[PDB]
Amino acid sequence: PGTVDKKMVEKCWKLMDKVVRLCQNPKLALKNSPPYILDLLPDTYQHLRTILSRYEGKMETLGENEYFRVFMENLMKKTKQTISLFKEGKERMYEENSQPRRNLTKLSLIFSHMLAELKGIFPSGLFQGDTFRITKADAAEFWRKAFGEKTIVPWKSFRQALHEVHPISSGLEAMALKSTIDLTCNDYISVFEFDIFTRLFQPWSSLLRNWNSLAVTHPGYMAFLTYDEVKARLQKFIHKPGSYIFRLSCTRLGQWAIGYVTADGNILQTIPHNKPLFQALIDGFREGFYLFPDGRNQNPDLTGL
Amino acid sequence: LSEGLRESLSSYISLAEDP
Ligand SMILES: [Ca+2]
Repeated sequence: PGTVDKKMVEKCWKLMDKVVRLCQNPKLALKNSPPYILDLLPDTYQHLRTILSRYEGKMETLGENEYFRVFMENLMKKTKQTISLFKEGKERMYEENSQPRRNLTKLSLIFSHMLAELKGIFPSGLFQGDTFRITKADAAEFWRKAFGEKTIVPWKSFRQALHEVHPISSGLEAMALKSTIDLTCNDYISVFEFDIFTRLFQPWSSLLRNWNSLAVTHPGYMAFLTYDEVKARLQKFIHKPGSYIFRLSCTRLGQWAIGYVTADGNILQTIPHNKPLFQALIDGFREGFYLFPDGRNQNPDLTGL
Repeated sequence: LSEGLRESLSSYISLAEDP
């Protein structure tokens, strides 16, 4: 992508304002629960003003940063795509569970991811990407060997390096993996997203193995969901104690959220603190808490520690 | 077997630049 000037930033500002106006329509009924695009876009705008404020005068180094260019390009694409969603989705935008409506929700999730990534690589408006400290040491060593001190890398290169260390069986597996790790949906992989994924499916030594057993084949996996959606889904098993599902939170990237019904029965949530997910699932199953994945009678034996 | 990877894969196919 081309070097970022203040002009293009102002253009993205205009597009974001347009999307905000399109979402401010009264007939849309905005659910305040995340992702809330009417809060996302302004926060992105304000953080962008912070980055520009700290890099005022020295705009030369800010416009040459590879991640900032990729981010601004992605923001351009996503905002423009949202405008197109409203444009070619006339009446259907004013419904429930509609195609452009669900697409708008998904794009909102993307905006949330991009805002989190932006605040992560630019904390307090100052760049902190070439100064990475990935939570998992093994994953950080892999990134250090493969891409060195680069903040972001193209998806193809990441797939190559990952396949060198962790073999990928099929292109389908690579696609599903891509849909899982590429949160900003820009065909790129940042150190931020890499940290999130490797924290999610720890340990590193059996990364793709955990991902196949926790995400791909485990019927309890629900990807990104809202607490209300978890409640509404587990509601069909409020009479079947032990039934559980786990999700990802757009407000808490890198951590799992296990929802389970009790013997009363109430629906409760548990967030493991730097535990491998399968460890918490095994422990919970042996204690009669996590018995039925998505209500299914058979729970996956994850005793492959 | 699949479950919620279906949702993310469907979203990906429907919204990304693809393949
Ligand atoms: Ca990305």
